[PDB]
Amino acid sequence: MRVLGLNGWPRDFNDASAALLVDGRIAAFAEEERFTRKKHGYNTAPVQAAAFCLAQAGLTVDDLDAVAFGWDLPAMYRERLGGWPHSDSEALDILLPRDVFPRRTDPPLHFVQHHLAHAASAYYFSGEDRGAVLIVDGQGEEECVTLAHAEGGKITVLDTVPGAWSLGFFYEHVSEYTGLGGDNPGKLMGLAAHGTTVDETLSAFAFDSDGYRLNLIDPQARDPEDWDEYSVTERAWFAHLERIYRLPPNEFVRRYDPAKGRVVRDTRRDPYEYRDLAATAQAALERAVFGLADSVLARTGERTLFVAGGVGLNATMNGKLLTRSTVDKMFVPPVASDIGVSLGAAAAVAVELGDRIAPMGDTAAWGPEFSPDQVRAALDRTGLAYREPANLEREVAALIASGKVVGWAQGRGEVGPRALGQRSLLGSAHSPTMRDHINLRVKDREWWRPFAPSMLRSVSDQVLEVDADFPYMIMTTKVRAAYAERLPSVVHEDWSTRPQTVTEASNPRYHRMLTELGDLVGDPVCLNTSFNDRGEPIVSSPADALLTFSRLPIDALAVGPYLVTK
Ligand SMILES: NC(=O)OP(=O)(O)OC[C@H]1O[C@@H](n2cnc3c(N)ncnc32)[C@H](O)[C@@H]1O
Ligand SMILES: [Fe+2]
Repeated sequence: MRVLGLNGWPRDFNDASAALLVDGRIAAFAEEERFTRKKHGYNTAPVQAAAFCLAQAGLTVDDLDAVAFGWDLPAMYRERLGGWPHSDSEALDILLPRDVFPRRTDPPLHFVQHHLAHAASAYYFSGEDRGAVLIVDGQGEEECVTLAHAEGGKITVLDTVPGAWSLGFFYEHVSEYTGLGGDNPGKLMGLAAHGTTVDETLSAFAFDSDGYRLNLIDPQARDPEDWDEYSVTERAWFAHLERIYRLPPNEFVRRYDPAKGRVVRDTRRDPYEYRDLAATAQAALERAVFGLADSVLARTGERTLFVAGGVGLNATMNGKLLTRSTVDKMFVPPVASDIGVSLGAAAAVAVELGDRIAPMGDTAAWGPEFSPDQVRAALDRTGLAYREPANLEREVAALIASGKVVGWAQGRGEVGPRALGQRSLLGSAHSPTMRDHINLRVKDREWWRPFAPSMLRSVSDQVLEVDADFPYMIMTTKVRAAYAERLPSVVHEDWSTRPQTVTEASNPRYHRMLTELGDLVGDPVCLNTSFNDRGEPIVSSPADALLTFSRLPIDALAVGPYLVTK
């Protein structure tokens, strides 16, 4: 079957994306933000991403067996907004506007329960037969947590937790409270490493062997003037934090900056001042989730754990789940957040139609790619001089080994918030100055934010304490003693790291580069950070890459077979 999965809607939505499954294989998958260049894909149908998906696979909407949306939108409208006003045809016109998606007739339209979509994005793509399912996000239509059993190609829900008790919303609110912003929870995770925890309950949570209770909020609380509990939980958490924490909310400041010639947004206080709150929030999240995970594993009799929902992006937490006595194996897809419910919805429907879903297979490279002619057009367009090295991978390795920072835009764009060797900025893993250089000089981002490494899978048994694939940088682990001091820009003082392991099959070019690098500096390991300007999405097109390259003080750009230098 050919099934197009979608997320994103014009009204109060984020993380628009589209994924196309053909006979159980991912033909194409991308996030709207990569095309619009507007981060988070807010308040939009995934128009560009779905257009890309069909173009990639050489299909039109008339070739689809089904279209799937990763929320029960009709139920949300009916229960929260006073009615669902759209026929399937009218809904399709919104999701897939006819001016971009000409169609003779309407494909079958399927709405999939949000947490089922999240669950399908983990289970069906994991390459594992069965396991316990833990979904933790902000909120679906109603619930913020789902515990389920994945087995026999089926997903059976065991229990849920109502939205008012959301761990996702909690974490967003803390992030907003600290001035990092609710839209940047990844930053809160990074800040947390710098703080100390005193009381992980925050005088709000109570923990037990199956999870948590939130005494702060009535679990059945429901906003009568909305379709999720975000505002209600925001009001509760902000009042509580101000009452118990020594610092009041950080505030955003909008002022005209003469040097930039525009009004810029800043924070009133340095968010670093809130590092203890960050640490404490991370600790509460971890403890809550440890209990939920232990509980679903025990109830299902499984030792393989699937995690999805946006809280599953918390690599620090994931690392600590992996080492628990109750967990033998773990799979978290790169698209654990809402961006993955397009894929998840497509999978649930495809499975229902009798297809067998193939494993993701250690790669997230499903977005657009560009031929040498296409890259050349973007280059020629700008009039910059460039080279076509006989051995580009060897040359890039040499640049990295010397301490230079290299833009790397190769093959199909990776999907999800982390660069994985398709759209990356690369630097030395071995350099004790590279971290400060990239934060302060290249990206001009917070000094306290860490970096993480890519390495050959073929060496990771020697480098990391665990011999397993870590394809997505979604899970922390620790290095072995021989590597405790060798890799200062990407390994913390406590030996922890957030790796990508790279197989030759997953990414021949990046694998070959890392191999060359290893010949130069002993270890086929590099620093791998997102290729973007601050606050902007990862670059997608050759023109995107050249633009950001032009803006940042980096040494070179390897784009397709071409090398541009500053
Ligand atoms: N349905 C719905 O609400 O969106 P979704 O499934 O994409 O999950 C979003 C949630 O992920 C949380 N989140 C994102 N990254 C996170 C991180 N690194 N650590 C903790 N929570 C995180 C964040 O706090 C937010 O509440
Ligand atoms: Fe979600």
